[PDB]
Amino acid sequence: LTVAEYLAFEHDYHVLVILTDMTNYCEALREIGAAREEIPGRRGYPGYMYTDLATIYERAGVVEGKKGSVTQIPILSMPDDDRTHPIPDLTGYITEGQIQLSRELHRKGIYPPIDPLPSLSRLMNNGVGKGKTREDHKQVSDQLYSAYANGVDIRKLVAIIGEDALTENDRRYLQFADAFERFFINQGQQNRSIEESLQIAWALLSMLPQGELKRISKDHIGKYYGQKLEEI
Amino acid sequence: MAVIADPETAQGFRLAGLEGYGASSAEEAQSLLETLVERGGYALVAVDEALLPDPERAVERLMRGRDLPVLLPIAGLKEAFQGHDVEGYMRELVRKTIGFDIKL
Amino acid sequence: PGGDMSEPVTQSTLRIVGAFWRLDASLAFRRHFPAINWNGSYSLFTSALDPWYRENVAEDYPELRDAISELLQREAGLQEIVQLVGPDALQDAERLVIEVGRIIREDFLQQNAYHEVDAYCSMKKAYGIMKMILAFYKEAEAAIKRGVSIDEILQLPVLERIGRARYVSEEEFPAYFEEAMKEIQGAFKALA
Amino acid sequence: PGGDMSEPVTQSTLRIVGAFWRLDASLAFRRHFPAINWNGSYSLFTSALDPWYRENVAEDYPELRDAISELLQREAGLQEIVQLVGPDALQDAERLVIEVGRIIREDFLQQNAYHEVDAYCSMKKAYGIMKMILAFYKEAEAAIKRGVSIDEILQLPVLERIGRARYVSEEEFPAYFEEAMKEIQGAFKALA
Amino acid sequence: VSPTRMNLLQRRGQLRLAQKGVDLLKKKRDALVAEFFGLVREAMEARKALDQAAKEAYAALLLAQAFDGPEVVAGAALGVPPLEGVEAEVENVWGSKVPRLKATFPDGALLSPVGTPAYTLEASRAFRRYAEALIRVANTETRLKKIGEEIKKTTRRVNALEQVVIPGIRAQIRFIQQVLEQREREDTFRLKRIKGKIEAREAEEE
Repeated sequence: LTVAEYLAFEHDYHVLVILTDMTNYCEALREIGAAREEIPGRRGYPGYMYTDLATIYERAGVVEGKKGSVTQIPILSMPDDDRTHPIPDLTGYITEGQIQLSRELHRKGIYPPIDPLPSLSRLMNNGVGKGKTREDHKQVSDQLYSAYANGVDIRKLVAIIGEDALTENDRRYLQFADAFERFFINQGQQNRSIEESLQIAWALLSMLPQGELKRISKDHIGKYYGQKLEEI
Repeated sequence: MAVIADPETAQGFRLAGLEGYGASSAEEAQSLLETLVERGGYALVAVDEALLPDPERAVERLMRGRDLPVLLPIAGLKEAFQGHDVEGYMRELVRKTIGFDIKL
Repeated sequence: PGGDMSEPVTQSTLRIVGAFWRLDASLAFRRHFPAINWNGSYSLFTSALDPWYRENVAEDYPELRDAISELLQREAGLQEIVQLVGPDALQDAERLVIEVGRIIREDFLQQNAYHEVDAYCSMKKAYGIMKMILAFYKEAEAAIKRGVSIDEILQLPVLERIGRARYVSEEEFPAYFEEAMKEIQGAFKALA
Repeated sequence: PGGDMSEPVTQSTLRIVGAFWRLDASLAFRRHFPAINWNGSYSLFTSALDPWYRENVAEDYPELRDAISELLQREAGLQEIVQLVGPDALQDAERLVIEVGRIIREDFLQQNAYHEVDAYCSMKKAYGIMKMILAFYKEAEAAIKRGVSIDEILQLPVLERIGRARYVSEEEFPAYFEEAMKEIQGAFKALA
Repeated sequence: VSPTRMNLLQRRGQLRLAQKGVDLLKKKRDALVAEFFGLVREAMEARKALDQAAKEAYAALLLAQAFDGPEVVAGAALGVPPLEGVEAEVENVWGSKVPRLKATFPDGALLSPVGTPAYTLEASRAFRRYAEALIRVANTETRLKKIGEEIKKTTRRVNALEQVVIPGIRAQIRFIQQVLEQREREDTFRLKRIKGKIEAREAEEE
């Protein structure tokens, strides 16, 4: 982060910092703290772990009057997939959202196995739209989240009452969820442009009727709706 | 005890001591079964597949607490002489009951 | 303590080791040796070792290994159905993958540590065994869509030929493998 | 502290006492007294006291006590199924075991320390109550074995007689016990 | 829930009970599936018998209505009262009640069976055999559907136990274990401080 700050705020670089495993850092911190007879915290981690993590995470940002930037993507492995574990819990209290990988999606052979339902970017609303990526970005993202959540909870309902009792809309949302997981989330090693990703998102949304897209205004539906997923 | 079917066979049921209706279309069959179910006292009601694939799905709103009247789909008159697949019927009944639709 | 992997020692070990060979007592109870649970086991070295395999045993080998792993996964995906209903209630496509999973287990995965020739297996002999198994599976999958039912396929002598591939010596294996490939090709052509 | 029986004092006492009478908060909440946790309680003096019981109470008293203990163990075993599928999903024999266990708990194990009569119980009165309960259970099992519905066995007035046998004075108890035994025989004679 | 060692043991016992309940429910499901697969063969045999009866009834009806005037056969049928020929008695299947149709076959109660048509009386027996096949198929099929719904309920219970109950109990067990380990660590800290104070007093002023 010292190198990143130097580059960004003395040479106008846009720096992306990737911290490969903060879990290992927290174990090292627990070692160092417990070596000094300190009162342990929630699971033996030092009580000042929040402050120590903050002194790392808070160094990212943008400064008024300067062109550079520092962006951080910490990566941590949640022990036993418990998010209430002190490491992810304290990280979440400091960072501006989180991206959570899904073991179920990984089990189904999807890469990268990102689960959008528990994921969130707090600063997303101020960084998308006209003049930044393109106008319909926010509405498309909201509609994707709504439709995928509906597909997921309909899928959960299916396990109880069976598939034969669902309406046409629930079946369509199941198809949308399956296609979404297979094509939007599952992308392998492809380097997709934002325009390509929006194209795929709109193709997935076209599997739903126009009247189902409550999030999206009719102008963007007129502009972009009606593209077939059959195109590669 | 009732069986609803085409009039040429509705005579045989009352010829056997039972009672039967002559029906010509699916809407007539649905009206007949609601107009039979609203009143109790009938042990069995039968409708063929020709004008009703699912007799229970036509009156489930009334049988769900008082399912004493038994319902059964029967073969059509042409399909009676020419026969019909019971393996397919077995698999669809498996789909309705256990749901796997996987058997041999 | 009681096989509970959640122990901090096991979590610390699995974070740094590149492979995990899950030894299972249930498999040993069924007399499946080595009792290595292929469902829970993993290896992080496959991608790095792939060029060595392509250079040294076969350029096809990684694809065959992935195909065998996929067949094992498909067999594992049918366990709850086979638990609920007998294997005879399965469709011919599902019965085929069940029988091929049985073949894979009992003729490739199982290995007799006390046998005079089966205690050791080279990479090429294993590759030939997977070749035979996958060729048989493909031929049987074609025969199924040719209207051939499962139980004539299960009676073919190629079953016993593949079952005996483990116990043939290393220097005699190439001839046995080519003969087996030829007769697996032949046995399904003559089948009705 | 906090009702935690794993605390050092309780565990230390557990290692030296001959009898352990564990009290249960759940029983005390529902005003079931003396609120002894039967599952968690034990006594190491039972075998050494048997000759005295035979000489002073009855020759078959240990057998009756063991029968009551076995019935309670069977009820405890069936309660695991009951909490899973409900009491109405059991068969008639298991439901009879459940109801007899309830009878034992409410009419034998329960004792009101502030009642003018139930505060003290003699050994012979307890023996008579146990004998009545066991005779009723044997007659009920015989009747159930020949198709008699359990739902009408529970409605017999002799059930209430056994339930209220607790509040019978010591000198009036033998006549009550004789009448209750006669009624136990007669009521199950009447049920076909 | 208050984290205590006794409570932790209680939760672990509950987890064991839930696992045993899952196993017991799976065995019950296996028994139900065996019964269902026997009953499906019985149902297919009943359905084939119904097909045969339908053929033998309507073939006779077609011939009789052509050899003899439809009005005569209609009047002969109208002379027979539409009586209540069958009774519904609830048979018990795996703790549930299903009605079994018991046909009285009230041949003596069918007043005025005499008729001028030559083959109507045989058609009467043929159509009564048809009704008997109907009641047989209905009797088998109601039991089949009830067994199917019992299997559905058992699978629902198994899924609920495996997805909602057991993971929840496991999470509570983990939480209680974490709290107990926290308390152990605090006790160790306190004991270390006490030992330090004892050593300080002894080594500085005895």
